Amino acid sequence: QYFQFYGYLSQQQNMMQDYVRTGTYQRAILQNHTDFKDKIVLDVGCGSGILSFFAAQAGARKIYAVEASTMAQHAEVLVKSNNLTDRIVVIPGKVEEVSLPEQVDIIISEPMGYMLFNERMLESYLHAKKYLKPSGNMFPTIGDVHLAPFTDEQLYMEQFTKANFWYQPSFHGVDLSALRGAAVDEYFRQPVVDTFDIRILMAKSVKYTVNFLEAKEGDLHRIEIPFKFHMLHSGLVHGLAFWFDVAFIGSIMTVWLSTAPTEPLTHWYQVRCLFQSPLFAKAGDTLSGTCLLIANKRQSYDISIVAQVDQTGSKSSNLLDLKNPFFRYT
Amino acid sequence: QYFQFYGYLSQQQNMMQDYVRTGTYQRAILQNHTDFKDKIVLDVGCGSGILSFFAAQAGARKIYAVEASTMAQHAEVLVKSNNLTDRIVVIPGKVEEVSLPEQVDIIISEPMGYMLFNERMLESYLHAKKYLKPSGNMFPTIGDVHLAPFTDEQLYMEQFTKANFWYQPSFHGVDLSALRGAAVDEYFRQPVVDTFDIRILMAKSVKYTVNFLEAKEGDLHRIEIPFKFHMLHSGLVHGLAFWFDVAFIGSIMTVWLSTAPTEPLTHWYQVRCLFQSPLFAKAGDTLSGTCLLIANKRQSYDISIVAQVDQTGSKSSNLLDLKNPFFRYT
Amino acid sequence: QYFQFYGYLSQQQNMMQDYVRTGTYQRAILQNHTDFKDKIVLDVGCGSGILSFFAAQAGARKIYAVEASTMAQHAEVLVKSNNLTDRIVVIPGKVEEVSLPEQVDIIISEPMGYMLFNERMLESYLHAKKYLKPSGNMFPTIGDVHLAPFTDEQLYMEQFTKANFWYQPSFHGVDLSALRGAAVDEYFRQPVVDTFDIRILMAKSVKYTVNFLEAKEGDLHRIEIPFKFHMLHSGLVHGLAFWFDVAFIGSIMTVWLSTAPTEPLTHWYQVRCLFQSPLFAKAGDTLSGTCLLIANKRQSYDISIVAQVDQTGSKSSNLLDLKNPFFRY
Amino acid sequence: QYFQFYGYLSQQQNMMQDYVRTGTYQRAILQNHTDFKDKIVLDVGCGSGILSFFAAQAGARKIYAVEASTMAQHAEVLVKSNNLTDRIVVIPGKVEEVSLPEQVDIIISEPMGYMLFNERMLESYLHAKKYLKPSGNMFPTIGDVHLAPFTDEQLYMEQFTKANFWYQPSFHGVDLSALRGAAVDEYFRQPVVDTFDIRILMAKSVKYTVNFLEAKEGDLHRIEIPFKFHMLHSGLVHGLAFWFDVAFIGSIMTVWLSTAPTEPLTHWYQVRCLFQSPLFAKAGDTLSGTCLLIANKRQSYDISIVAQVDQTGSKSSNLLDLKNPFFRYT
Amino acid sequence: YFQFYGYLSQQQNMMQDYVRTGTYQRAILQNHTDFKDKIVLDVGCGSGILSFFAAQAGARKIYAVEASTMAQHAEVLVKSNNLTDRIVVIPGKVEEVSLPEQVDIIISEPMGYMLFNERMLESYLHAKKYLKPSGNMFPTIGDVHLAPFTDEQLYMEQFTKANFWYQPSFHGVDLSALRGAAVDEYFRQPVVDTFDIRILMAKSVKYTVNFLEAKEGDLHRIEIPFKFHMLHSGLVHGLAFWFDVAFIGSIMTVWLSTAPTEPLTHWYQVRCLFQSPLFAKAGDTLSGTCLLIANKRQSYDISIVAQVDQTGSKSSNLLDLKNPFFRYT
Amino acid sequence: YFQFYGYLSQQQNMMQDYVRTGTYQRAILQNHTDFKDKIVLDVGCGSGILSFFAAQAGARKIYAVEASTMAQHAEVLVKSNNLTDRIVVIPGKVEEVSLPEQVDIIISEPMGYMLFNERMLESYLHAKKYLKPSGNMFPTIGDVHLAPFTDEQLYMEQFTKANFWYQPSFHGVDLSALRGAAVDEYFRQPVVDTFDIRILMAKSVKYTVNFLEAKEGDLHRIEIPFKFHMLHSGLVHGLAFWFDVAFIGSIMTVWLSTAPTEPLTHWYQVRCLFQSPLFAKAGDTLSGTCLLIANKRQSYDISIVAQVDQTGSKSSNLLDLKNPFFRY
Ligand SMILES: Nc1ncnc2c1ncn2[C@@H]1O[C@H](C[C@H](CC[C@H](N)C(=O)NCCc2ccc(O)cc2)CNCc2ccccc2)[C@@H](O)[C@H]1O
Repeated sequence: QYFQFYGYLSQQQNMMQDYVRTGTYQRAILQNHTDFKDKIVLDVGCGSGILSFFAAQAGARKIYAVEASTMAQHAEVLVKSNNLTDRIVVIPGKVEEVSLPEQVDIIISEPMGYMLFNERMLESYLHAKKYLKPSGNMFPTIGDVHLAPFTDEQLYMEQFTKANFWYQPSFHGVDLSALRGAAVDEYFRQPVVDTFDIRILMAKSVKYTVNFLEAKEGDLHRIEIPFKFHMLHSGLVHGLAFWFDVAFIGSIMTVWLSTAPTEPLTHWYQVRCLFQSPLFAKAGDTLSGTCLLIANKRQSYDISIVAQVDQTGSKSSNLLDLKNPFFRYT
Repeated sequence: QYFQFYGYLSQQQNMMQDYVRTGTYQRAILQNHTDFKDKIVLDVGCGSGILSFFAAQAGARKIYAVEASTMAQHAEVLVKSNNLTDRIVVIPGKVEEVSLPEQVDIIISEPMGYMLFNERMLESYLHAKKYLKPSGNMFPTIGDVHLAPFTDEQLYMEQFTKANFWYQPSFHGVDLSALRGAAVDEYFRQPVVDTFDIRILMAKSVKYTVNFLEAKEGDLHRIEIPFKFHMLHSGLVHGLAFWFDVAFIGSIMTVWLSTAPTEPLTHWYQVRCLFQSPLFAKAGDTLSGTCLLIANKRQSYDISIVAQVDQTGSKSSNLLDLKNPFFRYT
Repeated sequence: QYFQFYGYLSQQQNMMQDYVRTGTYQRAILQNHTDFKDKIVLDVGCGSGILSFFAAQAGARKIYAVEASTMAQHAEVLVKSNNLTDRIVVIPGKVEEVSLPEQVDIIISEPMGYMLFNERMLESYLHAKKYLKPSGNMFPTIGDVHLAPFTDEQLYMEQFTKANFWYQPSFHGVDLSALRGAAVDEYFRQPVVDTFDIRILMAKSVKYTVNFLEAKEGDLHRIEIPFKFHMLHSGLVHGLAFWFDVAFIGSIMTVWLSTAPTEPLTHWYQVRCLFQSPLFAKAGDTLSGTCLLIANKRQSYDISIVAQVDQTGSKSSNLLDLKNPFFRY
Repeated sequence: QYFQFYGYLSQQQNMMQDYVRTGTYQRAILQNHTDFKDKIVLDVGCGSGILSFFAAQAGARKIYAVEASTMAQHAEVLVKSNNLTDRIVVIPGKVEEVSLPEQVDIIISEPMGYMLFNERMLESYLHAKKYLKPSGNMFPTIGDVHLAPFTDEQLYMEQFTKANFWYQPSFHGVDLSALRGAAVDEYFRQPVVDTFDIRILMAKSVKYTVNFLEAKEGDLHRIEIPFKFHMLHSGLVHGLAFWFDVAFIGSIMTVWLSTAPTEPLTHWYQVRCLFQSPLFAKAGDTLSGTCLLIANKRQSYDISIVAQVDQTGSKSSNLLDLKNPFFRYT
Repeated sequence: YFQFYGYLSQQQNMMQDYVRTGTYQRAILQNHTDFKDKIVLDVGCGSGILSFFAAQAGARKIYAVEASTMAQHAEVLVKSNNLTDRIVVIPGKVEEVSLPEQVDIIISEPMGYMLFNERMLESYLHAKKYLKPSGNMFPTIGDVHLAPFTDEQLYMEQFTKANFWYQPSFHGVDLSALRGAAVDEYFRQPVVDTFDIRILMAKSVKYTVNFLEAKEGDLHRIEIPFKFHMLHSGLVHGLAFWFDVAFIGSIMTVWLSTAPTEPLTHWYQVRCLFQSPLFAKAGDTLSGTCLLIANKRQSYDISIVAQVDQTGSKSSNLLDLKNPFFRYT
Repeated sequence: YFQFYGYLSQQQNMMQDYVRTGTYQRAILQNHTDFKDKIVLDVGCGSGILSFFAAQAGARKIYAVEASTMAQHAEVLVKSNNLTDRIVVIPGKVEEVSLPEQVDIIISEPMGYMLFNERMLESYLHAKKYLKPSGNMFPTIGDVHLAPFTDEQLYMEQFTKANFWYQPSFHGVDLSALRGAAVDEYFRQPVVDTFDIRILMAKSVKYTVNFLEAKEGDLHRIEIPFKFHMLHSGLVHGLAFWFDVAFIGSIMTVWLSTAPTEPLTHWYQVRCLFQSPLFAKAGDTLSGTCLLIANKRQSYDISIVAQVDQTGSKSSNLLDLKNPFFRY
């Protein structure tokens, strides 16, 4: 069901129209030509092949382009029509289940999901290091998740407006009221995907770093992100906002791709997890806690956020379902 | 304070734009020309004087046009510009307080309000019979208020949609939830003024008649309307719908002005009093009870509607303030 | 995985907002009170349980409300909070797998999908007849699929315009052109879910009836619909439009729920399947061919349409995937 | 019986949906926490109590929340349900008549009406300084009215289109013409409440400041606003536009709430006073005069505007009734 | 006028009056002996439709005359329908062209608004120079009807529109001085639309023209006296006009009526408003004259003078039939 | 021809374009030193609105020429606004009357659909025989803009609307022989209405007429070359037209635009279809010419020809601007 989605050219078209992402990848690869020139490359989850073509443009000798959806057939068509069949080898299948005839010098991929970790494609990316030669590189090389507390009364009250549909005593004779709390909980469990004005942020971001050269596939099963924010503004904290940056650390240039709200919009937007019970904070208070991601059987994570205002002892605890994201952007 | 808003020509313009009303009054008067020809007329609440002009067109000898608001000054200007100062005498003040130099053959007025009785102007109209000669007439002569049970899921649910604004636990940090019930109650206490399709009615209307020629002021202080509806459709009864007809019973013809939902729309629309607890009825059931209007000090009535489905014993008891209608029409 | 979608109250809220559908069902049930009064009822795929509450309003003795998704848990909460545990028993699971304690007098459901047959829920509905007493009834009792030829130059050309991205000869140094034909093919294979003005229909519709009391589950594995349209307007025929009507044939009255473009809009909208290549026809001409639906493993059908103008003999076909509809509304 | 309509939760809900207003008040209070922390506070015309709740969020020891309408009963319910009985005391009645057992450190209120002064609530706000310590503050602290000449052909001509309803010689046989000029005068006497594009303003605004810490209740009975505009565009001046800003001058930050047409729209919109006789001005001309506001018994003001182009001597004098605004925004 | 008639989009619009076309067909077909083997002149044939009806009734020769370039399209239609032996299209004005042969019957649709507009009836009468002794004419006679009406909404509309000019500063310009002239202009326009018969205040009066007897010159000055017996009281806002024609064949008489009690035609009905309305009591008498004088622009200058005999109130009105207001929507 | 302009109802309708009226008033009032104590000529004044604006800017004297019986209403307005000294109404066509004084500036609204319809620009230019060598014209220049568009619905309507003519037995008559001619007729109608800018497939090309420099005879034959760089792939169904004018004063230049990106005016925009649509890919070039030849009926015969340069594919049409189709 995950991979069927990706078999449609309508879907590929949509994915290729992120010009920030595509330009940044092309630059990371082309400006680090000595990391590709005459090298063996693995492209994990190539779709229609775009990153593999960039690797070929940078002079790679062979690129193994692995794709688990029927999009592999279309990649094969483009490889031939662009006269690169000697240089890009399309491999249908999951990177966990295919065979490479050869170890590689560098792995390239776009494994980032919403909040960095959605899709659990980072685990596939890390799994693929079994094909990596000693002292081989990975593009992207490291990933930083950023989180910061926000206030947004409008977003917060939206959840109740929607749930209150159920708070009526005679819907064609039926009293729906008993489901209102369940509706509220469900909406608050959905991470909210859209952008926002940076003015809603109440403290400087905290980060959590994954070095993909060092990290092990298993490490991503249980991710514990601690935080201690020093509040720069007084107000109601309605949740945490998330974005991420990744770096392509080449031998010539380090290139960054950012999905920060201070940067041009990408197809990852930003993500906000709401607290059903908001926390009041004054300037100078400290908002501490932990965000815990546990991998689930649906290409996703269960999210647990507990935060407290240290100076008052008010706590808020929040469970979210990263497999039911709410796409709010317009 | 009550008559202030009637002093404005913008408001007079709006009232004159009901062409169903204006045209029906003109027909009733002109077609009953022998009821006006060389007679003395009293116009109760003449506004800018339009009904008095109609009486004049039908050949009245003299018309005393009584007006409580500053609109009286504007009527006097129209009378003069229409070269009728000899035949229409504008008397500023309440019909209960002014003096007429003589008795009249016929009284004409537009005393009907929402649900017929709102404004308590019917009492002013009846009071004015102290000026009426024996066997004089009144136009309108009788009025029939009709009530029928309706179903309307959208209108009913709208009340909770609006009250649920208060059902939120952190409106800028404030828990508003405790006011939800009071907000619901307030909305249901407002009779709804708008129109509707006749297919929402669930039984044939019951009526209650006032003969303006025989009735006295005292009969309008406590208005008791029993009802027994034979339900023609099964479903949820959300309230009673109200409209009214008046007849101008002249010597030549009887002309009706109807505000029913089967008839062209007037500025009275129709009125619906909702039940906060709807009643389930099957076709063939009997919905019985009492609509009781008690006159109050704000030119209106305290409404009490008590209804029950006889076969099931489910009951609904409802209090409404006709002083504060919700104008819903768009 | 399929049923996970249905477990969300947001989705249920969206579904409940089809007031044409809900009001018609309530009417069908309440006006046919003798088909429910003191009867045993099966509600197939009850969601939050609304149809079951209607059967209870009509006086049913006992209603078994079967729901495959976790929405069953919410249905249960509503039955308890509405003081109806006496009369409605919620059974979590598919209707094909659960056990009921007794046979029933009437089955009620909303098994219709896009183009009537999508979801293959009609099969689950027919399957539920193993619980039905002899001379028991079903609500809906019959369903008619309707098809008619349409002209819509905007819709047809969109299929190519949407593929324009693929013409790029240098998308960051990559020629995408070789995939443009495939993008176009893919788009043409999507049935189009939206509504339209009836002025685009070039002939009175042809129908196909499924009688839910007579039909067997297996009859819906291969559905063959022939047509011969008599054209009432001249023009280009870009494809076939589909909608459906169901009838609740009660002892007291027959109530119809229609999704025709002449009736108020429902959450099923209407569906249009394009021909690869449009066909010209003049008023008075006839258009004939067949529509074949074959059930697949993804809760849907492969649709084959072949049609021709009888006079000129212009031929067009298409093979569409009802599992990948385009929601154009 | 001015306060009747404020006792309705439906009215309170409408008022509470001005999010610019609510957010700006909360920010002003929370960022100036030291002006509230452990202090005594008076809230004048608290309605449902929202500002009192913000003052409690900022750490106030005791808040006296005064409210003249039956909304006072609903505030008391919110105080109980938000667990603040020990800190917020609701006092039903007019601030001019109630007893307070204690002097206060700060007064908070939303006394502003259309054109700043409508409602005459500013007088009540100033009246309440009898409770304010000499060291105390008021939120808001100052208010600035801004006025500027505008051109708007469509607005100007609409008044005549409306009045021309009366310019007809046989409305069911009646010549209505003699009322046309009175209708025109009536429409021009109504200040227009709605918004507009700033491109209609023909000169930079002039302002008139009221310092709520300095002013006396009595200074608001007669308000004389002199103006002199240096015209920046040639054209016809159809009247004066008005808006207002208030500043909350805290010991920590000064926060502004603006109702300017360059700013996000509030429930005060902007107000335009039309000239029945427009004034022609060239760029570089000076348009001078006075706007005089005289308080009246209807909780409003009689407005007099006298304007001249200094270079040509072309004059315009206009009288308006702020008690009868026309709400044009749709 | 003839430029306008040259367009096929205009022809299409003209041909879509089904009441008119059907009635002309029944008149011609049902009087088949009036046509069977006869010589026909068709005055102003357009694309030729009436000539085709005459052929269908078995006429031997039909001379179809048309002044616009639509005559070229009529020629095409005749050839394509293989009727060149029996229908001869002659391009030009019937006044000026040549016919080889005298004819048994003339057919035409010479009726305009209020019957007389276009003055095409003078071309129809002029054509009789080609008519044999004992020849016929379809239509044979025409009746115009007039009746007083009351319509507050229509009346007041004229002032609402004219009151645009009643303002003292339209971008600095006082427009007021033109309000009276605008009012007069609107009241000079006959109003083309339909209405409910309940607005009529007296039984109609009629004026008849016998096309067999009448000469071209009889229509330069048309004087229509009237005396109405007012059946209802109210304000008389003007006169409503309509017409009937009869086709008097030897087998049957067929009527085409444009009355407000009859199915709508493309002529609708016409109302001439009175700027000063007249108050009438039931039983009063409204008398006066409607006078039509021919003008250079294919039309008439209209004068209506009316008074209520019992009160002496008079209303005098001038109208321009060359600038009708098409109000029908 | 001018008869329909004689009616106040038609003048009311024209006065309701507030974008037009406001822009002209701004042009004039902001350039007050161009009018102050000057002599002005107003070509086709109608009820006289622009002449009043020149008066507001302080003009000494304004000659307002009007060819229809609207001239009588203008003189009424002039007199009622107490301006009979300053504004002189001259009934007649400006080409058929003499004026008593040279002028410092000519004001007019000579633009028609596609800028040129009505041929009133020739009248505007003709009036330059009274303009002093140093004088100005308001508007001073006019740019007609064209761009290729895609609109399959508009294309198909030309055929659909002719379906009436297919019928082989309309009351026993076969109409089929006329359907072709019916289609050709609809095709020759330029289409007046508005549309979404998203239908445009390339950036516009312009053709400028400078009113200070042009001669009347220059407008008898107008050739407009174009080369479009296509920004989108797909079918080109025709060319869209609109126009801008500039009032180039000594103080400010004010533009009045009828573009589909601007608020709608009573000129709307105009579209002319090709008989057959052309396919082009993004990056292709679409080149051709629009040729306008003035005709006897105050209009133009329009010839449009286009080709895709990379493929040699061609279409064209010949349109009649005297018979536009008002679609809006
Ligand atoms: N002297 C007084 N003493 C006590 N109690 C008073 C006094 N004067 C006014 N009270 C009360 O005070 C309240 C009005 C407060 C202020 C209303 C404010 N001036 C406003 O929005 N004016 C524009 C809307 C409008 C109003 C009237 C009108 O004719 C036209 C337009 C509400 N503040 C607190 C607040 C803040 C945010 C959200 C909601 C509320 C009412 O409840 C009055 O009963």
